[PDB]
Amino acid sequence: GLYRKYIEYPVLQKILIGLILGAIVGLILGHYGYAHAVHTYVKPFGDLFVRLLKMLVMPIVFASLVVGAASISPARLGRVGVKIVVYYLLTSAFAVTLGIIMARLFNPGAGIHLAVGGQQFQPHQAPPLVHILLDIVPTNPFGALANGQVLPTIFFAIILGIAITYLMNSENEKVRKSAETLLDAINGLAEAMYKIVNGVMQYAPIGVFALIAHVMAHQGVHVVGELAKVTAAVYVGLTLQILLVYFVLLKIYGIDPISFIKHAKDAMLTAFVTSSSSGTLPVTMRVAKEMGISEGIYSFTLPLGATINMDGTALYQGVATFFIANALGSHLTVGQQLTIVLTAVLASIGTAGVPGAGAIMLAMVLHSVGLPLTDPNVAAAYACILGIDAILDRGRTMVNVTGDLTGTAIVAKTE
Ligand SMILES: N[C@@H](CC(=O)O)C(=O)O
Ligand code: NA
Ligand code: NA
Ligand code: NA
Repeated sequence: GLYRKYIEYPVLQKILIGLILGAIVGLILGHYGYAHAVHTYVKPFGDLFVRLLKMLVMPIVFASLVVGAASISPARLGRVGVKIVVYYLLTSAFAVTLGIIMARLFNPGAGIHLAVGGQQFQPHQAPPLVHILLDIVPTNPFGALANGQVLPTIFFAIILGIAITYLMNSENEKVRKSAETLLDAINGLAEAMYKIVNGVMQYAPIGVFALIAHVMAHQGVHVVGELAKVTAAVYVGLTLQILLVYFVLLKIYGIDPISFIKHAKDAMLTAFVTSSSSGTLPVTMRVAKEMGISEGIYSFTLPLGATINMDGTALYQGVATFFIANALGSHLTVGQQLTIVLTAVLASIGTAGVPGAGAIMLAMVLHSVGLPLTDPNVAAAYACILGIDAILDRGRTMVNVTGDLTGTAIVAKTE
């Protein structure tokens, strides 16, 4: 009885109730010194929610790209393929430098007290540029899928989808029949994961309550007291300028920006709370069909950008890099400035759709400039931003969904 009424209630309204209620509970318990109780009991519910999101990432990226590539003729795929990737990279480059310019302009936040605390080990070492490019080709298609390789999975999935299109045009009857059966089985898998995503989203209000309450109990209230500069800079930076960057581009091509945000408003809110771009992928598909985009375009452009187009994460890479540098007191000249821009674009590509990938992947960007994590002072500052990661995680996922959706609208208008 009561279980049913909990279901028909709209999902988005439930999340805001959980997020707001979680905020109140965390502050009260933290003030009375019950943080230890929250860590032992409340936290495990939040941990389960995170593990559910990581489960869906790989079965959905492989299946969606195979179906997306197989639904476009090879001639049309080349034209849309080159245009979508160039938009993705250029906005990524602009996103990194946008954080760079105002980080110098805004207060760097050098003044901070640090303690050794916990230390990270084995800092991520950057291989030579030729080596990371040759690793896109999977030496074992099954091994890359099982061993948590994302970039090789995309490379193999796209080729497999293109090869199926050639088979469905073959003269032999047996070849066509077997090619259709293979595509249907993969398509059925892709549709199944969308149903599981809806099922997981029903547990999200409980999961968001645990994750949010845990933050303020330990250190969440400290954002206003200290480190207000780093949290304000990303919010004044990532949210504001990039949304109007979308506004001007749509105006140039003749599309009204205010109509775009109204139709896609639900996409940002679901990405704001669940922290996963891949988890919100089915919602973006629902938005696209109502907007009027043809089926062939967004069926392929949207899945590809869920792992490639991540402007929010790229911006976050630049601002956090200076925060580590300012804490150490070191100074970076233009030579390190260029290296940050290049590595941040590469680093944003390597991240997956899981929420917490931003912090772990950031080791590549810092190591390129220097200051390895073996330094306890570097580790001390690095281990601190992990606490405020959850609050800043929400901003990064939100804009990435719009950045993916913005490109499809621009591209689809061209044809
Ligand atoms: N969850 C982000 C990635 C990150 O936060 O590192 C995204 O997929 O857009
Ligand atoms: Na981009
Ligand atoms: Na990525
Ligand atoms: Na994205």
